[PDB]
Amino acid sequence: PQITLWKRPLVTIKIGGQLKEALLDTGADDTVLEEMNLPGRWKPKMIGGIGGFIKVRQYDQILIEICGHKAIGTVLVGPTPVNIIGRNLLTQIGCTLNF
Amino acid sequence: PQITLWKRPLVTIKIGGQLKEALLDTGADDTVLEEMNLPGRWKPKMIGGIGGFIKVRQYDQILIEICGHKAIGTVLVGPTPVNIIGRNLLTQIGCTLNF
Ligand SMILES: CC(C)C(NC(=O)[C@H](C)NC(=O)OCc1ccccc1)C(=O)N[C@@H](Cc1ccccc1)[C@@H](O)[C@H](O)[C@H](Cc1ccccc1)NC(=O)[C@@H](NC(=O)[C@H](C)NC(=O)OCc1ccccc1)C(C)C
Ligand SMILES: O=C(O)c1ccc2c(CN3CCOCC3)c[nH]c2c1
Repeated sequence: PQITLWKRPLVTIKIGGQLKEALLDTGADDTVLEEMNLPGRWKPKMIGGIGGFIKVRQYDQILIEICGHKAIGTVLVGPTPVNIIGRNLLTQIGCTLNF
Repeated sequence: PQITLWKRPLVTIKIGGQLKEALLDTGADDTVLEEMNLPGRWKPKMIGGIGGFIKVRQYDQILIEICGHKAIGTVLVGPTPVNIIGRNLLTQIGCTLNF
């Protein structure tokens, strides 16, 4: 699709059989989910943002379907009020910015 | 312009007759720039991101050009690590996501 930005660009995603929604976020290097139970052991990892820095949980090789497009990569579990799809997955679905 | 997302979607902007660089950020509701003097009155405002909240100065009706597209709107100024163009100005330049 072609998504305008008058509201937040939330899209439906599918991850481990569950439907969730998430934000297509060109300002995120990484993909970050709030709760999602991803299976097994995770690596600790730091990320930053406008407020400063926070510890999150890194899981690798995670399959998310985004609007029907399959993407496999790293997914962080962290304190975000919304699920965030970052550039690491946006690139794999062929997502571009256009004006 | 079509912009891919294998690296950060950084672009040249002009604001108060200065060239700067700033991140096209579809996950930001608002536009936040590094401290600079802008014309007219500001009001205090707080905004939230990763690692918490920061205090910014809000200016209204600021002219900004993004790759030669004029936009006029609200620009927040404060201790951001990166200049951010959010949805409030991305819609004005006709910026869309496409996959
Ligand atoms: C999600 C993060 C991984 C993302 N960070 C990155 O990609 C960073 C730079 N990469 C990174 O950490 O790489 C690893 C590394 C290791 C450490 C040192 C350096 C590098 C991020 O904070 N990116 C943001 C832009 C950014 C880029 C670089 C530096 C600083 C800011 C927005 O795209 C992204 O959309 C966030 C998502 C966000 C929303 C809400 C709170 C938590 C996360 N929006 C924002 O930070 C802004 N918020 C908003 O647009 C509206 C106002 N806020 C909001 O609704 O807040 C609600 C609220 C706040 C607090 C708690 C509860 C809810 C802001 C730019 C205006
Ligand atoms: O530039 C400043 O001197 C300045 C000083 C104070 C604030 C505040 C205080 N607030 C406003 C919103 O509610 C909570 C706290 C925000 N920006 C600010 C900027």
